[PDB]
Amino acid sequence: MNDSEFIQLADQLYQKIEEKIEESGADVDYDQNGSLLTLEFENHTKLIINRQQPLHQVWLATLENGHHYDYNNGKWIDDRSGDEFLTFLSAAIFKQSKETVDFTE
Repeated sequence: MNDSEFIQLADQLYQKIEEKIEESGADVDYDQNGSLLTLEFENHTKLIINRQQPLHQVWLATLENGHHYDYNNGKWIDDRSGDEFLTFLSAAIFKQSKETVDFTE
């Protein structure tokens, strides 16, 4: 994977996250600022998503931890736990805010 390709895949991810939020109807605000995609819930908690181009990784900050993902199996996979990004993101949105956004189906 080169930088251009990483950008294509990360763009697809960011737009998928945005579209799935709009589609779910959920009360999740999103804003992109440079490489950062911030999700805010009405309880004023947040999730912070970042792209790290030289590493070809996408990162996610929950309330507790940072998570780093590589593109494998046509998905983004946590480099320490193996958890898949979109599955994990849905769980985090529910675990921090109790609303449901399915990013996968």
